Order: sequence, then structure tokens, then C-alpha cells
Amino acid sequence: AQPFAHLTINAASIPSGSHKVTLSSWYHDRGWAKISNMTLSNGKLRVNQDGFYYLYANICFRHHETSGSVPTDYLQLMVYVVKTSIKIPSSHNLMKGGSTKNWSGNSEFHFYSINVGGFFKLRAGEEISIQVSNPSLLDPDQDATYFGAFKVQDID
Amino acid sequence: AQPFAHLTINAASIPSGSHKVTLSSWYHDRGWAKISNMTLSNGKLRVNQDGFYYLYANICFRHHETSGSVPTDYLQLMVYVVKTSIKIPSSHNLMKGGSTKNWSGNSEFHFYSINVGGFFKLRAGEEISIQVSNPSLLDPDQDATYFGAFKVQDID
Amino acid sequence: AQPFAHLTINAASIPSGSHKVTLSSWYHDRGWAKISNMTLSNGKLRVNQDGFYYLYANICFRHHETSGSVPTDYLQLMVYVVKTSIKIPSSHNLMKGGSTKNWSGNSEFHFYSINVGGFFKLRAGEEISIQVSNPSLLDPDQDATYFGAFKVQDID
Amino acid sequence: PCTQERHYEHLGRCCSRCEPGKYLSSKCTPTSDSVCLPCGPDEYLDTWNEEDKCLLHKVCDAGKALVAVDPGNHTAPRRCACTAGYHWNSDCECCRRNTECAPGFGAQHPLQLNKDTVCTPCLLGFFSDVFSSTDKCKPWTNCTLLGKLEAHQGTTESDVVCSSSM
Amino acid sequence: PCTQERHYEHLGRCCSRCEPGKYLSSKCTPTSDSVCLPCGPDEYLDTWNEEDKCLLHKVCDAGKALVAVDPGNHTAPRRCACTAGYHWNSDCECCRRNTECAPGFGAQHPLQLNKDTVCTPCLLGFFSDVFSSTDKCKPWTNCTLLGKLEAHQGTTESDVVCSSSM
Amino acid sequence: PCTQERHYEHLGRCCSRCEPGKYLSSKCTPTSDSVCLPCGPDEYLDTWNEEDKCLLHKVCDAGKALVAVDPGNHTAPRRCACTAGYHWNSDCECCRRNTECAPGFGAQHPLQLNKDTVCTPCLLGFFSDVFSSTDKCKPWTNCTLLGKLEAHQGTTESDVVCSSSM
Ligand SMILES: [Cl-]
Ligand SMILES: [Cl-]
Ligand SMILES: [Cl-]
Ligand SMILES: [Cl-]
Ligand SMILES: [Cl-]
Ligand SMILES: [Cl-]
Ligand SMILES: [Cl-]
Ligand SMILES: [Cl-]
Ligand SMILES: [Cl-]
Ligand SMILES: [Cl-]
Ligand SMILES: [Cl-]
Ligand SMILES: [Cl-]
Ligand code: NA
Ligand code: NA
Ligand code: NA
Repeated sequence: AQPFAHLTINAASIPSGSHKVTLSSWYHDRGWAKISNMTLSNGKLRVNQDGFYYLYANICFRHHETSGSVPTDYLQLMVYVVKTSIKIPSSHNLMKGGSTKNWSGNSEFHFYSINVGGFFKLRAGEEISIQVSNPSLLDPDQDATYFGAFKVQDID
Repeated sequence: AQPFAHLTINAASIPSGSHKVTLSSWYHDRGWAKISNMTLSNGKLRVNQDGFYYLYANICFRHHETSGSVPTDYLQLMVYVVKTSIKIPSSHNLMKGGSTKNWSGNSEFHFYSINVGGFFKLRAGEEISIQVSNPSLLDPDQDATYFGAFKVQDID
Repeated sequence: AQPFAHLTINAASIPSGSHKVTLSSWYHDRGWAKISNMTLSNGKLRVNQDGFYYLYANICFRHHETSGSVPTDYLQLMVYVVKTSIKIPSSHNLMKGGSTKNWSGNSEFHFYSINVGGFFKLRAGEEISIQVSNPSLLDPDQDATYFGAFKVQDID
Repeated sequence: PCTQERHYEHLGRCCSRCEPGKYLSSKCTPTSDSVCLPCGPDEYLDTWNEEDKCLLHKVCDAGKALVAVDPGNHTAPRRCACTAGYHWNSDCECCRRNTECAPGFGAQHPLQLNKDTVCTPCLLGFFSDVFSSTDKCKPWTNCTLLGKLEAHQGTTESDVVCSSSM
Repeated sequence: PCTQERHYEHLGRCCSRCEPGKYLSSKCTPTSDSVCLPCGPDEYLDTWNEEDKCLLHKVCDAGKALVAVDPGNHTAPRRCACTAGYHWNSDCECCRRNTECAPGFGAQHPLQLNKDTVCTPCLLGFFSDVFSSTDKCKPWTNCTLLGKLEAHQGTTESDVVCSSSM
Repeated sequence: PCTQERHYEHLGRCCSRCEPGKYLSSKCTPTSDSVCLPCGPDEYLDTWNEEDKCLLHKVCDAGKALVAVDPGNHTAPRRCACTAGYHWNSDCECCRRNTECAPGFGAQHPLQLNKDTVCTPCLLGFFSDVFSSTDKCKPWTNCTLLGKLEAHQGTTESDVVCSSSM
């Protein structure tokens, strides 16, 4: 069986605050969320089968005026697609996206989305995970905040 | 034959106005536009063969000062990749992207592009289509406004 | 062997200035950079085997205040994914992304990233290359500025 | 021959659709009928269906100024509404600030949840001197309650002026 | 031996290229020559080619301030230009506002379509007192036409001053 | 039995890991041990490893206000720091402007490279009348050096005032 995963944000477990975090809760079964021959554990997607995978993420940020004013006026909205390995405790950036923003105007709603994708060689045991800059600005919709992988070819 | 589609905007049939619409005209043959073992009808891309497809869209918005000032100053530029089914009349969002913008400054030209992509399980009979927020801001270039799909693997 | 390439920016050879250029230096071996059954020459990725490839690019722009003020205040950050052919000297846009920006505020750092992707029919001899609007704003990180291709299926 | 209401045809056979709350786990074979299984946690299907899998309930995101007016179940969708002062706009797919009524106009009551303010011009004996999305036209002051007399009459935009004369 | 102008080699054979207006539908086999088919609607090829498929004409998007100066056909590309007051810039790939000439300078005529304004300093007897991308230097007023006399002479930046004296 | 420090198990065999500066080119077979090859140009591995390929050194981008304090090699990672006036922030992954100390407070010395300014209130006999991320509290003026007398004493926010009296 050919491996893949399309993981959508666990809307009931998005961390609060304004410091950068690793997202550690995603759906793997309900809605468009799915997984096959890969394993998922606290936001770390484990590769079970060696190969070249296409990796992708879509992240949406949003803020409404009923939540009060957006804290300070340095605002940089970022995603990092990160690789670790049960072998190597240390982690490294595979892909990075985002923009600096000024959401301090006087309109009721603010929105921004980031998309990234790439083709990577992955070994069994390696883990893929997502980091975001402003967790309390994350859009909890399944069509909005997600990441995935699918195998394209074997190593050889 | 393995199914795919890369569809570019029909520049001669982009709807006018500022209300959200479903784009119902795309090229399927000329330029980079192509289709194989999928069918296309008024902006609805029908799946003919069950499988896991990678879905993607790129949408560009633009405005020049010779068109006059951009109407009101609430501006949110959005794409929605939507799934329907000849079976189920109702439709659901698969993917969503975009940003709030302020294009009311005093420079002659304004531009913004959205990209989205994801891996989805699709059944024959299901239809994929695109919704955009500001149709009269759409870039009619084939390298600019397009969407597509290609099959990666069978259901099993 | 199935063809692919994931190419990351050659950080030691990013051109200077504010005019649009073709990026002519990428890594093909170190880090996440890799290539297989495709050939790479001065920023032109040559196709060796006919087929349908998925093409993608991620481009990041950045500016810090220690470099001085950002020149004029018309700023449009753009990527173009371009196709040429040793056959045809002329080149054509396949994909285009980006945004107009105002980075003239009083914060120390500014950032923006563009992503694009699409499915294209490519013949042996054809070349893919990247154009960017503001070369001296390019992020030299391997997770930041890259482009790639991988074959999905044969022509038939 | 059979009705499209509770049935569907497949392999030259009339097979039964799945009831709301259940999805079509496997299609009818030449030897057995449809197999229907209950929708998983937080999922629903609201019709008699041939559906591959169940639909996930929408999030009533408080960060979008949304709130559930109806939670939904395995049989019914969740219903959200914009919190007070905002209304749902299907263009932005977002909760937009309600329209304010200019002076001389008042907000019509009762104010409808999730719907934009309707403005009405003030009638004789009433006025409005503010921009507001919530305020109705207020009636003129009665000078006699202040121990005073009506000096000059009001408009739809301004109140009466009271005088303490003799 | 054969020329690269109208021919190409393939399977140890000299085969004929496709004429402008036609694309290479199938390469030459060991038993037949090239097969060339006409370009479809709104498509072109402008050279003698071995091309897989035809090129789509560019859009002269009015929303980009562009206009067709030449429509193109199956043989020729479409030509666009920026409408009055703008010029094409190959950095932004967009129609940029023309440069304005400061006071003391005038816009050179004839004004070229799709090209940026060229500024020239005003010559003796002419002036410019505005920033403009279109205005040439205007000549000094002749006081005698106003029934007046020249009080003080003009500059390149200001007009003459006329006086009604006796 | 063997230690995890320099060894790893694979096909029921105890095989040797690769030394820093080398990557695991091919795993141990049933007939040979591990094959380890040197890291290519600008690449490193800093531990005893079973690694597929070497890691690329980070760029100390001057455009991000970064500078190498340690270049790295095939064995060690590269070390970057924010240039004077800025400090590394792991939230934005960027060099943020240092915090300024308000009047009455001074910047603590020695100033640490790549670390944000620490503010301290001015002690008796010292003052600070500016917002600055670099300036320490400056001591009061001694009027006698100006040939004058102390008229009024200073604060932590203002200097002494000197008078030339008799
Ligand atoms: Cl998880
Ligand atoms: Cl789940
Ligand atoms: Cl890789
Ligand atoms: Cl269509
Ligand atoms: Cl077409
Ligand atoms: Cl799906
Ligand atoms: Cl190169
Ligand atoms: Cl390299
Ligand atoms: Cl193509
Ligand atoms: Cl729902
Ligand atoms: Cl053309
Ligand atoms: Cl490093
Ligand atoms: Na009112
Ligand atoms: Na002038
Ligand atoms: Na201070």
C-alpha cells in the first residue's frame, strides 16, 4: 500500500498565546483528514516506508475585533515545516513561509493564509511537524489549516 | 489512462461585480490548459475514475488606477476550492486561501496571488469547482489564474 | 529511473540590484537539494525524459533596517516560472505569483513568501527557470527559496 | 421498479440507501444488500444517502465572532450565528459590523440575531442625534417634568429646548 | 545533407519542419514525413517549427491598462501597449505612470505611445510652472495682446508680468 | 552485547556508527561493516551517526543582520549572532531591535552581543534624560569644573544646575 497523510487542525486543541509553538494536535480520520501506512503521534507524522514524498502545508491566520486589539505592532505570521528523527533529537527546517503584517487598522476582520510544498527524500523513522508563530490567530477550519504528504517513488 | 486536468481561466468570460461567485468558464485545451479522463462542464470538473487526487489552485488579483478607485475599503481577497456531487446538491469547502488587503493607497497598480493544494479521496461523479471573492479583480492570464488535479493512486 | 529535481538557492551567488533577473545559480546536491535524470545548467533545469511533471516554486523576500531604507516606494514582489527550449530561443511564462507591498513602515524587519505549483506536459530538451523581481531582497535559506519538479506519468 | 427516496440501483439490482446518521460502508453486492455504519464522533449525514463517508460539523469559531445556536448531531448540521452587533456576510464568509443609522434615523426593533440593522426615519415627536446601529429614535423631552416650559420645538435630529421662565 | 531552415533530422532521416500557422502533430516515421496541423482558435506559431503544440495569444488586459495595437493571428503574436499616460515597465511587467516634468522643464513632443515621458529644459522665451507628464513649455504672454506693457520679464519657471501704465 | 555510543544493531549484527565528519554511505551487510564517507563541501555532522546524508550549514545572512561568530566545519555547526543594536528572537526567528531604557534608567554594561538590553534605575549622583538602548546613566556635572556653584541638585532624570554667583 502506497503511503499518504492529509491532516487537519484539531480545532479543540489549538494552543493559546503569541509565542511560536509546535502544533501537537491534528485530526487523522474525520472530515478530509486521512492517513495510510504512516503513523501520527502528538503532531509528529512518522514515516514508515522509505521514499520520496511530496510534502505540503496550508495555514490560515485570522483575527476579529470582538477578541480585542491585536497585542503589539510587530506582527509576523509564519509557518515552518520541520523534520526530526527518533534517531536525532535535533530538528531542521524543510520549508518556510509567511509575511509581516499590519493588522492594527480599524476594520472588523483580518485574514491571511500561507501555503508551502516540496519534494523530499524521507527515511522510515523520520518525523514531519508544523510550527506556527501566532497560535491564537490560527483558523480552526478543516479547509483552512492542514498539512500532508504522499509518496511519489521508491529510493533505489 | 491516468486522469488529470490543468485548467486556465477563460479570459473572455470572467464575471463582473464584487460579490463572491463560482467561476464557470475555464479553458481545457488551448495553451497550458489540458484534460484527460476527466470531464469539464461550466466550471465543474467531474471525476470519472475513483482515486486519490492532488488538487491545486493559483488565483491572481490585480487592479490598475485607470479603472477608477477600488469601491469600498473592506477588501478581502479569497479563493475556495469546493466539492459537489451530482448525487448531493449541497457543496463543501475542501481548501481555502487569501488575505485582507488595503489597496486604497496612491500607487498606480496593485497585485496579489493565492496558492492552495491538497491530497483528497475522490469518487466518480464528484465535481470540483472554484469560488472567488472579487471577480472583477481577477487576472485573466493563463500563468496567473488556474486550477488542476492529477491522480496519484487507486482507492483499494 | 523516475526523474525529479528539488533545487535550493545558491546563497553565494544571488544577483544584486532591483531589476528583474533570471536566477542562474542553484544547489543540486547539498542539503535538501537533489536531482535525478534531469540536468541543471546555470539556473536552467533541462528535461531529459518526456512526461507530465508537477512543477513548483517557493520564494521568500526579506529586508532588515541595517541595510538602510528600501529604495523607492513602488514595491512589487514577484516570481515567474518560465519555460524555454534549446529549440526555441524565446521563453514563456508557465506560472506567476506575488504581491504589491509597502515595506516603508518603521519596524526593523519585513518578510514575504510566494508559493506556486502546477501540472505541465514537458518534452526532452525543454528548460524550466525562475525569474524574481527584487533579487537583493531574496532569502538565501534553503528552506526558503527553492524550486522543483517531479514526473507523474508518461506522455502516451 | 423502485422509488429514488429510499433506494438506488447498482448492478441491475434495487438496493436500499443509508438512513441519516449512517454512511454507506460498502455497496450492495450480487449476494447482499448495502452495508450502513453509524457516523463517527462529531460527524453527520442529514439525508438518505449513498455516501462514502460522513461530513464533519463546522466550527462555530469565537475568533470569527461565531456562536452555536444549535449544536447538531449525527443526524443534523451545526448552526452558527454572529454575536451581537454583527451579521453574517456570505461574500466575505465573515461576521461584518452592523450598519449604523444616521441622525434622524433609528434602528428598528426587535433587533434580529445574525441579521444587519434596518434603519427607519424618526416619526413626529421623536428624534435621533447620533450614529448608532442599536439605538432607536428617542422621544422628545417633556419640559414640564423638569419644571420648565417648551421654548422651541424639536426636530427628528434634535431635542426640544426647555426654558425656566416666569 | 540539408539546411536547418526548413528541415530537421530525426531517425537518420531529413524531415521537413512545420510552416508558421501549423504545429508538428506527429514526428516523421521511417515510412512517412512530418504531419503538420493548423493551430486551433486563438493560438499561433510564428516560425518554421518542430513544436508539440501552438502558443496561446497574450491577453491585452484593460484591467492592466493594456490595449491591442495588433490582434495577431495563427501566424503572428498579439501586440499590446499601455494606454495614454502610462508606459510598459519590464521589471514589474506592468503599466507604470509616466514621469512628470518639473517647473522649468517640458514634456517632449510628439508623445510616444507605450513609452515614458522625456523631459527637456525650457528654451529662451518659454516657461513651465507646473509638474506635468504631458505639458510642453508654454511661450511667454505678449502684453500687447492684453492692451498692456511688459513690466518685468519672465523666466523658464514663470510668465511675464504685464502692466497697464500711461 | 554492545554500547549505543559508537555502535548500532541492524541485521542481528553489531555494526559501527560513523564518526563526526562522515555520513553512513551504506548500511552494514551480512558480510561487511558500515561504509562511512566524508561530508561534502559546506556540509557537516557533529555526532556519531547512522545518517543518510550530511547537514548543510546555516547562512549567516547579513540581510537578516546576522554575522558568523564561528564558521563551522565538517564536524561543527556554524554559529551566527545579531550585529550591534539587535538580539536574536526565537519567536520571529529574526534580529529584533534592542529595548530602550527610559529616562531614570540606564543600559547595563558590558553590553552582551546577541542579547537584549538590560535596564537598571540610576543610582544616587547619576541621571539619565534620554531613551536609549546603549547609554548608561551619566554622572551629575561638577559645577566647580565650570567655575560655578551648585544652585539646585539633580535627580535621576535631570542634571544639576550650575550658577555663576558672587
Ligand atoms: Cl496529533
Ligand atoms: Cl480524527
Ligand atoms: Cl531531501
Ligand atoms: Cl468551463
Ligand atoms: Cl479550450
Ligand atoms: Cl478526502
Ligand atoms: Cl545553476
Ligand atoms: Cl550543490
Ligand atoms: Cl502544459
Ligand atoms: Cl455542520
Ligand atoms: Cl501573443
Ligand atoms: Cl550550521
Ligand atoms: Na440614529
Ligand atoms: Na513642467
Ligand atoms: Na535612559
